[PDB]
Amino acid sequence: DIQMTQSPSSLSASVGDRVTITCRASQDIPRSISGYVAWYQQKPGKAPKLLIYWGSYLYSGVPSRFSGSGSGTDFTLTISSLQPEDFATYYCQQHYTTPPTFGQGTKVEIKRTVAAPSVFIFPPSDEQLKSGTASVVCLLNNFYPREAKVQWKVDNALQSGNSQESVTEQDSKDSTYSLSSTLTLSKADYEKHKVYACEVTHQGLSSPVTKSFNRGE
Amino acid sequence: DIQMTQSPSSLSASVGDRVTITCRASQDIPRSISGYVAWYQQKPGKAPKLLIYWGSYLYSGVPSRFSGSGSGTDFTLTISSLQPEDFATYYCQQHYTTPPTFGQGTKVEIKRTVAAPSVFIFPPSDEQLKSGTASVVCLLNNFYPREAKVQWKVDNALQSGNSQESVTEQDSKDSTYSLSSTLTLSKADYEKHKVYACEVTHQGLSSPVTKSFNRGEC
Amino acid sequence: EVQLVESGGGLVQPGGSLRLSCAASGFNIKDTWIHWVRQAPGKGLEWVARIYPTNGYTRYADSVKGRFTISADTSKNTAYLQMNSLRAEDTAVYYCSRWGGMMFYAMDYWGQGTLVTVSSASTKGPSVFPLAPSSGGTAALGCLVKDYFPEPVTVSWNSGALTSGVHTFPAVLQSSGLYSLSSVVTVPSSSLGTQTYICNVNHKPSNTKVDKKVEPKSC
Amino acid sequence: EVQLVESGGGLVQPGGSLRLSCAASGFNIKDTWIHWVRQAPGKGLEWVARIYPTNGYTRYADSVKGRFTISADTSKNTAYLQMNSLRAEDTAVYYCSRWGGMMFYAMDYWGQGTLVTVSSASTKGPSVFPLAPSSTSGGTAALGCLVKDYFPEPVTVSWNSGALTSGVHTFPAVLQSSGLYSLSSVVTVPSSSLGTQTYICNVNHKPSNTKVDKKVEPKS
Ligand SMILES: [Cl-]
Ligand SMILES: [Cl-]
Ligand code: NA
Repeated sequence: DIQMTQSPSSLSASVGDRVTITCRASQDIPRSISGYVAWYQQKPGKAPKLLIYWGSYLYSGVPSRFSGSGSGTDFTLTISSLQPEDFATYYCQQHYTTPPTFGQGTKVEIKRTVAAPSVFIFPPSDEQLKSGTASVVCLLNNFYPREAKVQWKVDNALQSGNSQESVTEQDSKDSTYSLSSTLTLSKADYEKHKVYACEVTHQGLSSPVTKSFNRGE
Repeated sequence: DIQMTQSPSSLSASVGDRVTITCRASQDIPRSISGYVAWYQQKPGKAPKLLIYWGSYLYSGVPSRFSGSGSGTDFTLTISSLQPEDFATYYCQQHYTTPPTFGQGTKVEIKRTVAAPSVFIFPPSDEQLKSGTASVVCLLNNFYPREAKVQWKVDNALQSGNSQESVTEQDSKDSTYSLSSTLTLSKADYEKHKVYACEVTHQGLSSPVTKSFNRGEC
Repeated sequence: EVQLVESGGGLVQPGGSLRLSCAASGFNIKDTWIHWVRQAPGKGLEWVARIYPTNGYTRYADSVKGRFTISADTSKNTAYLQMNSLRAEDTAVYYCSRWGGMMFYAMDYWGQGTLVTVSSASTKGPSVFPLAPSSGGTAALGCLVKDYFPEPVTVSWNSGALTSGVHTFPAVLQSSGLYSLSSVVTVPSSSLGTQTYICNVNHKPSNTKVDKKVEPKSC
Repeated sequence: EVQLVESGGGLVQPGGSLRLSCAASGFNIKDTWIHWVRQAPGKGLEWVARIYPTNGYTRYADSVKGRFTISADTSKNTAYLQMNSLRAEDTAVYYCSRWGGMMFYAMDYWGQGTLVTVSSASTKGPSVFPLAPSSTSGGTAALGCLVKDYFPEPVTVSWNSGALTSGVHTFPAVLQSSGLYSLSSVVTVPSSSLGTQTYICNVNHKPSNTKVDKKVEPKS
């Protein structure tokens, strides 16, 4: 049917940059028919928020750096000077049809200067060890860019396949990421080895950083 | 562009009949676009009243004999049991577009039993004759059906082109009409002649009826 | 007691301007949308304009774009239609209406309408002449209201006390460019010696009021 | 004080049914329209349904037509979404929203959303373990809680019952090969505060009715 094709699917820009997102109605629609295009912003973990309605009206309370415009069946949302807090996925919505449809969304990412991670390592707790499993956690806090390599070593054996990483979404104040890597071992294996080391490589570190502990110290 | 066409453009039906009026979009429209068709009733000298909205909902307070429905791009208003008070013009309205547009209207008239007019003729007043003009008036009162013919004669000369008629709107209680025919003459012409006569032809009269007067006779 | 009351219609010359008002009571126009619709004499309804007063958003029919402007004053709960560069074919009764609740696409309340006549002709009040009942049946009598401009004229009988059997005819336009109408009533023939019959004519556009007593003509 | 609050989400077997609720306050739904919109994990928004409560009018996306039903109960200022014959592709956060004023075609207030997970697997409540500050960077230490082995999503974590928000990172959960989720929440704090400031992670996993408050501190 009638749909909105939103582009680009993602973009990045620096704070202070002007950014433009476009929605085009998938077909030629008569000009007698109104679309009442809305735009919504969705931050991580949160419901969408209304930014612009009826093509170009700024919703109450929305910063004036947001604006909408429409011409024919092409619609744009413009952020005149990107702020860190504008990290989000933005969606257009058309009401030519009932039901109305949403565009596919545009992820806006923030470019900023390189920031090295602070790194921390956490032994398994004694409480967890009682249950039969040992989780070792390495934390990389507030870094940019997202790319990072974390390597686990147990008495100098490279661990492979037995860790999982999780990365936060870019922070709405400083535009950094954080990352956890969790190494899972059986209690019996945790207890056969001594040295636990997390080695971290990232563009902001001139060489790799290791954090380690010795079991039982 | 999108327009609605109603049909019929007028109709007559008896009290207690079931009447249906249609409204058709002038082109194919995707199913994904809603028309939110409304129906309004407009009586003589009044603002329209809303009857049906969003195709089939009955507006609050509207009698239940009214209902609407729509299959695709064709919409229907139905009056289930026509009442004399339902004499009105009915309009559909489509909201596919902005601006929305109205249909051209369907005039509904109540069919009742034939009723002959009572006929009256009125000479011009002496007050008007002072002014230089004479109006002679023929009145046909409370008749059905609306069609009627009135012919003016002045000393037996048929008058053509110097009269105008006006007809009331169908009465909302008795479903009858009334009609006036006014013949305009100069004062001098009026005074040159004697017999003024209006001859009325109507289905409720078995032959034409004449009312007349002689100028100057009481 | 939701209500819309229009005013400001009247006669205006081609190329002139006029401002209509729609005063709302029993609801706030802040809450909703207000529309104008017109109807030329003898014709159908034509959508003219709409406004959402809270943000000033407006849409117009093509036939009035550039000439008409719809506006609102939420502090007076009034909407307006400013009409410029008027033409003959703008002549019509103009209604304002609303949407209520969040019931879009349904004009639930309408005003009573106000007439706009776009013409070069001058205002002229009417002459009123009797239609005298002639010689235990029913008799007819009436008033002829002749030669006025513009519309409308109203007629009542005995100040509103006589309404049964009254027919006031639609006006006709004469070739002079002036209107004329009659109003008639039927009454019992036996009431003619004794009951007084007076037609009350008001042509507001020329400020002409006339009360005409109508009785059997003597001879 | 305009608000919409969903409830009723959680786990349901494929084939099963669930009913969501959207409770409004600060306005009456009688006055407006209510909508449901959903979002499958990592995807975009999909419109689901809408209702005009005053007269019951409803519309639905094709994808749910014949299985979902939207309804409302104006005396309780609440709207509902009944979802039947659920399949994996119905797994999503479901939001309700409204239009306000006579501002049609703009969803101005939305609820917080509720996750519906359509799965045969069973519920399992998590264990909460401390990530004890040893560790330290400058005079900044990190600490946290590891919330391990739960199903389905979601878990929420706060620190010191809402009083501690700065420097908190709660990581997106990871799905382990066991088919259970696990997450951490960490916070950076001053090393000097460790002796005297209490840090407690408040963990809630509604699907298993598991609420835990865990004090995290320097070991031995
Ligand atoms: Cl409308
Ligand atoms: Cl919407
Ligand atoms: Na005869």
